[PDB]
Amino acid sequence: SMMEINNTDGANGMERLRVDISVQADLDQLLFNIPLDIQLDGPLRNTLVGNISRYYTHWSGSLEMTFMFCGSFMATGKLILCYTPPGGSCPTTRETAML
Amino acid sequence: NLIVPSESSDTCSLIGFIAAKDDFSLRLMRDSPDIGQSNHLHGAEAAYQ
Amino acid sequence: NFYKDSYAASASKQDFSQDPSKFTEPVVEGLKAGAPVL
Amino acid sequence: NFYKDSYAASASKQDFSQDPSKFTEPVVEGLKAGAPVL
Amino acid sequence: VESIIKTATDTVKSEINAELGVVPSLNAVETGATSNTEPEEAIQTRTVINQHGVSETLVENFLGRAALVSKKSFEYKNHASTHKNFFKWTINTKSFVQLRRKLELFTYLRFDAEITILTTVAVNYMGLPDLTLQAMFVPTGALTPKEQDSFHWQSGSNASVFFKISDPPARMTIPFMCINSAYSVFYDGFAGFEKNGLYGINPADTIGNLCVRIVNEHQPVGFTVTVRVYMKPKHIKAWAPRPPRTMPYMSIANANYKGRDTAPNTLNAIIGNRASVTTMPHNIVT
Amino acid sequence: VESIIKTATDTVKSEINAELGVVPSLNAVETGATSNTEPEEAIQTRTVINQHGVSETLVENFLGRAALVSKKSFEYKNHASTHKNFFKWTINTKSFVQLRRKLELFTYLRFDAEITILTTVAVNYMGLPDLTLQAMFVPTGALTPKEQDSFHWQSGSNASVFFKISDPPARMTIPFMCINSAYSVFYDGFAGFEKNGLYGINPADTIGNLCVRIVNEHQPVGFTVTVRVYMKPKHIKAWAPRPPRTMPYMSIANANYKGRDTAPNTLNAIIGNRASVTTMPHNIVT
Amino acid sequence: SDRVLQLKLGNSAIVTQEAANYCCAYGEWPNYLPDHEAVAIDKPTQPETSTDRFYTLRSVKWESNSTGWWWKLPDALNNIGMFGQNVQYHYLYRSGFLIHVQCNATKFHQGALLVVAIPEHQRGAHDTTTSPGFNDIMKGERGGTFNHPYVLDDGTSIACATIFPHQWINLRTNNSATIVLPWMNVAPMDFPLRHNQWTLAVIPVVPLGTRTMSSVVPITVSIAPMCCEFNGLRHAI
Amino acid sequence: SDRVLQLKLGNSAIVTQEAANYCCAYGEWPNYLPDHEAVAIDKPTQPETSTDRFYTLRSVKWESNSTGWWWKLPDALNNIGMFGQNVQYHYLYRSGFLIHVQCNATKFHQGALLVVAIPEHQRGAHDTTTSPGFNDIMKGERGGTFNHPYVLDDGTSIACATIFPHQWINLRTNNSATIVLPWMNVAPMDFPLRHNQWTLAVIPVVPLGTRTMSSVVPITVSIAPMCCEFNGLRHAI
Amino acid sequence: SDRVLQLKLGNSAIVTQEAANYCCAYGEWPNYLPDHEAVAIDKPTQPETSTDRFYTLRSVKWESNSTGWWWKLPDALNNIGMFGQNVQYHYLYRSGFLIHVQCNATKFHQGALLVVAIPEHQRGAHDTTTSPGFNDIMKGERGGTFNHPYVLDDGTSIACATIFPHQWINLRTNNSATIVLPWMNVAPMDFPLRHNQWTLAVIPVVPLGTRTMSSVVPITVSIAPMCCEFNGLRHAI
Ligand SMILES: CC(=O)N[C@@H]1[C@@H](O)[C@H](O[C@@H]2O[C@H](CO[C@]3(C(=O)O)C[C@H](O)[C@@H](NC(C)=O)[C@H]([C@H](O)[C@H](O)CO)O3)[C@H](O)[C@H](O)[C@H]2O)[C@@H](CO)O[C@H]1O
Ligand SMILES: CC(=O)N[C@@H]1[C@@H](O)[C@H](O[C@@H]2O[C@H](CO[C@]3(C(=O)O)C[C@H](O)[C@@H](NC(C)=O)[C@H]([C@H](O)[C@H](O)CO)O3)[C@H](O)[C@H](O)[C@H]2O)[C@@H](CO)O[C@H]1O
Repeated sequence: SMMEINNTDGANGMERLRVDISVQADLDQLLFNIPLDIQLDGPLRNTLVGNISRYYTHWSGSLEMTFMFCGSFMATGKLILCYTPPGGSCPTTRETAML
Repeated sequence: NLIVPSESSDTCSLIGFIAAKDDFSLRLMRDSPDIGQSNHLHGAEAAYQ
Repeated sequence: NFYKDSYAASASKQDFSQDPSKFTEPVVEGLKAGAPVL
Repeated sequence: NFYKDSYAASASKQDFSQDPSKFTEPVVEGLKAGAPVL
Repeated sequence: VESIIKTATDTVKSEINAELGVVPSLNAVETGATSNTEPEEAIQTRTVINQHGVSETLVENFLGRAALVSKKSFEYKNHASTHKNFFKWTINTKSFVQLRRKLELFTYLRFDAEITILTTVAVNYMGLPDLTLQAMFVPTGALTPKEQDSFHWQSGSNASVFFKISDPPARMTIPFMCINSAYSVFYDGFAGFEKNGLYGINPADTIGNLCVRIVNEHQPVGFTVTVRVYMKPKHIKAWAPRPPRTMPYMSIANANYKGRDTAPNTLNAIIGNRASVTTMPHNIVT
Repeated sequence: VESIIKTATDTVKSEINAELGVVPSLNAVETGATSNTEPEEAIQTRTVINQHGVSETLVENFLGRAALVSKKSFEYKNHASTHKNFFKWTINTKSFVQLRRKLELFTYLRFDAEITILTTVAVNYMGLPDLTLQAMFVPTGALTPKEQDSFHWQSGSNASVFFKISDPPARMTIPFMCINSAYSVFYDGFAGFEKNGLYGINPADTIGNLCVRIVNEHQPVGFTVTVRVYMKPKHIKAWAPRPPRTMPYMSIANANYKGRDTAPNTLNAIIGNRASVTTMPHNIVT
Repeated sequence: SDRVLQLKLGNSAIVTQEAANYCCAYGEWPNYLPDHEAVAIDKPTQPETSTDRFYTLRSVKWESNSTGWWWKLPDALNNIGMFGQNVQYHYLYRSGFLIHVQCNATKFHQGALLVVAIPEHQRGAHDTTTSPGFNDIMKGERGGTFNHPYVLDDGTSIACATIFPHQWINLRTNNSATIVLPWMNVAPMDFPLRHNQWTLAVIPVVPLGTRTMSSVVPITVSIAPMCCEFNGLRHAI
Repeated sequence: SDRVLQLKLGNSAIVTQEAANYCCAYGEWPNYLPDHEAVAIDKPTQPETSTDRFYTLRSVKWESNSTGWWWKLPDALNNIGMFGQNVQYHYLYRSGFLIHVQCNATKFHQGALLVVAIPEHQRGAHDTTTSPGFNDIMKGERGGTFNHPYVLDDGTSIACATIFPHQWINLRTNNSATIVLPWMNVAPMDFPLRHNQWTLAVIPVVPLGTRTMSSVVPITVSIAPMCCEFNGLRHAI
Repeated sequence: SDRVLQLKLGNSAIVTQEAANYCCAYGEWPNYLPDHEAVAIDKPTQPETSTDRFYTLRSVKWESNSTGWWWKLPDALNNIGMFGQNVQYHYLYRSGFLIHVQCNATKFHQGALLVVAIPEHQRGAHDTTTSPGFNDIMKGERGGTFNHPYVLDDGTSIACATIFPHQWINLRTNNSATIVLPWMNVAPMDFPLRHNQWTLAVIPVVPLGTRTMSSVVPITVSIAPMCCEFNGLRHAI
């Protein structure tokens, strides 16, 4: 189900359900991040897995995030999606997230 | 980088989805924090009339 | 259940059958692992 | 136990297994009776 | 496709992949199918014999809980000069939000209902009387009593349960009694042949009326009596799961919505806001 | 090494010993092993068929006792103008020293917990009301009620037990619910990814919250209600025994110590003093 | 191979060269009412080709600020062709539906439509305790539009609407969505004029956009009833 | 025969000619995590020789008034060699430990050190209700010292500390103590930077004494992780 | 079929939907050092997943007047992740490499990049008899650029560079190049800080061009060491 990644002031209704990316002028640009506690308020809370999981207290298992690109056919690009196991501060550069 | 020609929109959207795999498990049922009430819902008392 | 009506019995917590695919993959043509979906 | 969950059962006071040596003699080389320890 | 699952699936170790024409991490959301990418195909995994059980999420257990469905307080006294020592309640499962939201996670439900009735009393001090109450089940729109002592309470055919406040809560099971094969949690239609009927209310889904009275005649002083009814579904079958309720409920008669004044759960924003899409809430500051 | 022991070991008769190279009474404490000198090797023994049982010291029995873990008194009255007819207790086994010291004789423990709830009341005389109470189990840091009559008590999913003061104490079993294979009686670490977290407190070892309220509305007069909770572990598995607590406990949140003002159990001297190492206390003066 | 598809029922056929496989709601397929599930005892009429065929509804225009559209079944078809006649002359009806939503554009256009079939989509009204009225619900062939698609006009959410049978029309990928719907109800048959089993919802989660020549981009819905059966014959209502 | 011993792991080796057998904590031996006890599903890295080798920490001086020393594991090694690097780059770790404490003197010296490996040694603070802070617990390679060894700095007692895996270094008898530690935890793996499975404590129950030439008598600790496994790879913390 | 590809190593994976098969240098594949070819006698450490995974370097911008870029291996990765740590702590290393160069644009863009893996690419300096210096050669993660790509900065020629393992990224055809490199050296292992086995060179033989909207077109390099082995453990250099 859809994650509400764009949960920001100024984003209303369905605008909150999509993340806009633009042609960049700089390299290795950070586009967005997503907090991961399916048990707390955030992009993952109002999802099927989030809603049902919140009727429970303990959880275990792998999660899967699927992203669908909705630009035009003539649009191309490569993105890197990274999952960083806990321990430190959220990475802000590709060289770090890439690890 | 996202690269598009002149006639394509230069700002595009992604829709992210999430789900559990079948190696998932949930335990210890509790009331959900996603719903609550302070008063009687409209019409609740009318069920007694 | 000592009652004469079966609906009075205690709960039935033994149905472990599942079929997620009716919700996760309701596509007419099955999708093979690794192969391009389209 | 008439409950459906096994953890609801009464106590289990029947485990008479013991192995004191894991606390009394955790030495890699067993010590023989009467023989000098060192 | 169907099978018996008693534990979460195991993980098999996986090796390096570099095969042309094989792209397990790519999918097509447009088909309507959920991604089938397995962990073993996304990364190198080890072997794991998973023993985690899945029984606490069985529908029977998920919905199998006695939840409050009715709470009614009234005055037990001489009503010479309002619920006069009794009340009537049209049974419904839409008044208390916790049970309602869970039932509404499904489109159709078939179940028997265990009913438990809890009674408490308070003096309006010389002690609390051990009163006898009568709860009579009166079918849909059927004839209900109009007085604490009307003849209707003779209950010749209606089922009645008499219980004392000093006894454990009364309990009994109402069978799955719908005229259909399952109750309609949601009903996109009108209950009548004319056009002025109520929308979304299928009469077939109303278990009935619960008429409760204090059997004892009034005492010289007044008391406040509260009756709480709990319902626990069992022998459950459920069909077509649905999107969970997000906006606060407004009425027991419909799905009308308004939303909270400010996020979370406001019509304009379900999730609370963060500064930006690159702002990590609860970021670890070591 | 492992074996089944149901009685204390027998003694075998022994003869005179005068063997070169054999010195059973000599040992080497430095190895870390406890002396293995047998009575038969230290003195001349007779044969004894020992029938003394060893079941009362089984871990299941040693820890298998319902011990007080919580005691809370509050006023049941009109709180128009403090626990207002209900309270919330974060479950823990560190508040009462008798149970605490025994559990702390072990490093790790795995067990199911039988919970028994005892209620008593006293008038602040016209008799004692037979009140109905509700004890709702609310998971770790989960949402607890803020009023005696909040909607939270509808307990749609949380387990709730309703009981009367006139009934026997309420009872139910909470399963071994740790996210790990055993509870950590002691935890040499910090419960968070940052450095400001609490030391020695692993959240995984907190069974949860116990929310208790009087269901009845207040009476015209006030009463003092005391709720006592007892816990009895069962189906127990224990690992790595530890040195017993000697210094009085100071806090439920840590192992901080100070010691009594004077021996016994003072930081400077655990055992009470005797005049000298050649002074025999309680010497028989015949 | 799974991008091209031809659907043929009765005297009607439809092809698409840019499909995305197709959805069979809950993995089921329409079928006639078996004797062991039947209730009404009169012999039913099974019109076959005169009713089990594609009916194309009037198109709608996808605009930059559109909120979405919906069509309730069988209401949307209760007055179209022989299916409509059988519905009006019979107290009871039963059928599945083959849904085909169409929307093409340009390789320079972007946009994503969620095409979902919702069972028992009971609408809620916004900011009032008054329940929706007959005219708020029964729109017929024209269908209606979403006021707050974000919560599916029922206080829930479109985010989790994927739990229902669906497909998407993502312009850079496909130009049509196909969903096969079996009879969905708690009764073997029903009165077609007062209850709608399914609601077809088409919602633009990602708005239509481009920098090329602006053109009217329509969305068209074609629906074919399947295995129609009617009982309780009388005069037309 | 049980007084001489050589320990060899990776590129490191240690010999002692005055040992006292050696201790295997609870009669166990280190091992890799079996599939039937595993939780984290990513393939673990097993560095072997680069991490399973002896790391010698800075020595401490045994003085006439010393109260004792302690080192927590894995904290003491979290910043040493390749073991430290793997720890910093991985969220999860698992390993056993081979401990070798060294202290030699003279046949004219006397003294007895209790060398004990304490599982979950949760320290307590003295005469205050405030719990110990991060810096009171995480000393790293330097380790810490006991404030009140008599009660093991936790309100219990050193007298009964023999219930834990241990050996003694009694100068007239031996000059080293060796203890093998298996993974000790309630979970199959753990986050190395916030939880210490074991605490090595070296306490002089009988003070150092002699009437011969006074010399600095050091106590040295060498620790070799065993069967190291790491999971949850990312950047270094 | 030979245009789509997924590469998965350790916790990393990469897919491309516009590939051109892929190159296995000299028809070989990476492997661990066999006993009959080994020289160093200490037991090696084989980190596996912590080192054999994709490391993505900072991107570079393909401009109309670019001359080309190069990255030397293992130098480019000697300070990245656990591969970098093992390299710094060990005197000897050995490994193969899986190289994936990425560059996408538009169907209106044109350009052709030669992506070649050169063994022992000993650079020459231009118009001087003085040999290149340490800083002219060791650029690390940033890599360097070609001064005279026409002669491969070594007095030979790019025209004949196709004799080395390579692929091309011709914008109208593909958006990525993949080359698998086996250990290439005259010795079974080597000191990673003073000798580079391979040099990845990306050179625009046909410049980037278009008449559509101008955009920054990056070139990205992702490299995964394969079958890493390290010997001669000591402290970090
Ligand atoms: C209690 C705690 O540990 N921290 C509090 C902060 O979380 C809080 O900041 C707000 O937190 C909100 C949490 O989201 C929910 C939740 O409890 O998970 C989402 C629920 O769906 C929602 N339920 C309903 C019926 O609306 C629930 C509810 O609104 C609140 O419990 C009522 O207060 O919130 C959310 O993320 C907000 O956006 C965020 O600002 C701060 C506020 O000062 O207090 C902390 O103690
Ligand atoms: C009761 C009796 O028969 N004789 C009394 C003497 O024993 C007592 O002299 C003192 O006795 C002390 C006994 O030691 C303990 C015990 O009860 O065994 C040790 C316990 O660990 C300790 N418990 C705690 C929590 O501190 C306990 C406790 O301090 C006392 O019960 C409190 O008074 O004491 C000990 O040997 C003392 O050193 C000794 O002087 C005399 C004192 O006048 O009274 C006799 O009636």
